[PDB]
Amino acid sequence: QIITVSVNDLDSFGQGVARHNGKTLFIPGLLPQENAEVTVTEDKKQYARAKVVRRLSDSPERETPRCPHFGVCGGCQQQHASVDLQQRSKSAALARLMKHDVSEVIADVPWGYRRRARLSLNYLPKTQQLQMGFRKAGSSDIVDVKQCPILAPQLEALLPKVRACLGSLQAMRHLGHVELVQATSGTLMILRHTAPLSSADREKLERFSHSEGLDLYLAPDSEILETVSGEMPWYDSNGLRLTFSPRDFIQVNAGVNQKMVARALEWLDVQPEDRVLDLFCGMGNFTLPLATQAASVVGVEGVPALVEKGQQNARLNGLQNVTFYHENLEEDVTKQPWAKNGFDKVLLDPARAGAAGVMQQIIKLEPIRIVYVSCNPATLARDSEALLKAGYTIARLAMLDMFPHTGHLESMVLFSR
Ligand code: SF4
Ligand SMILES: [Cl-]
Ligand code: NI
Ligand code: NI
Repeated sequence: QIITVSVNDLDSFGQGVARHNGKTLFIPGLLPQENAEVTVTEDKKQYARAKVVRRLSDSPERETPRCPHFGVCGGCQQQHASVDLQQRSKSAALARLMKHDVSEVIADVPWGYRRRARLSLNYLPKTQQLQMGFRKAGSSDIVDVKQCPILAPQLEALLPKVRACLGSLQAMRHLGHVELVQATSGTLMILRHTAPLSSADREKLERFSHSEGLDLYLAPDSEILETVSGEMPWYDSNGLRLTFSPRDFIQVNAGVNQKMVARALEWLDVQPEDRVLDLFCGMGNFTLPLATQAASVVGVEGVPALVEKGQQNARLNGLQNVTFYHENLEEDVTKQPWAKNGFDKVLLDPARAGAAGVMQQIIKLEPIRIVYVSCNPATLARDSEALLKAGYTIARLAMLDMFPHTGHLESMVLFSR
């Protein structure tokens, strides 16, 4: 009960890392080189946890959190760390894993950067209140969100007005969640609800969205999406106009995404005669901009709805030299007819698990350059080993600061011969 410690390190996840009596201590709210009186409620084998009771000193990289919900909301972990410190700590971890220096950090605005949010809704029958916000750290309980400085300003401004509108509904107790999305075309609101809405409630929602200039969609279940108002949304990115369905996945950080795509294109050094392969291509985030430079592009993706949107967006942007295939990237696809003309360049952006079975497949293809975008540096590091064994070197490595103030650690690597 009560001991004095010094924090050595700031981990990926935003807790300070210290040692006491030779055991690792994880302390939330404490930064590298700060000292503190602390208490452990949680003592285990390989490590222990503790809370700050009194912080004795301050790092020069310490900032004042901009959000009043920070420390309680599960959404942010590191608002107390300056952006330089966040970037330095993540870059250091990445460099250590890859055994290679970080060439650059790709970043944009540290605040106001999220172009979509899903707000959970929960009804409290004992007090007849509606909660609207995000999950708490290590709990399913909702923090009522009144401000969210990471959210795009158009969306942040809507928070109290959405709250008062939903709080006015008869159907308040039967609401699931509400998604707010900002796109070049307009602002979108999607309300997921659990039973039929009355006409008085539909009218409130209609008048509200109509007053605020929002496109409104209602989702009575997991498949149905009714357009109350709006035309097909779209956003502009990297020289293209890209339509999307309000359910479909679009990137959270628009600015960092556009910079990532632009950089990946510079790294691939795409030539007019190049044939390019884009694995895990989604609806063509990288694929469509690659087609503006290359002789031809193939995208491969496992969701058919994304393959069809990629095709639609190619046509809309006058891209005749790109083909999208639906494939299962867990199986062997060097077999396929689209492989045989071969590839000069390959880009892949998989999920957390990585592309393990895929690395040998890429190697068989013998591209002169490969760009790999990862959200899990551990799997990136394992997959890199296979490319290094087959004669590729690390030409460039970047830390992508896609989710400021969180524990995410995204990265991008250029391999070449
Ligand atoms: S900025 Fe938003 S996500 Fe981050 S702690 Fe505040 S409410 Fe949660
Ligand atoms: Cl939905
Ligand atoms: Ni939803
Ligand atoms: Ni090097």
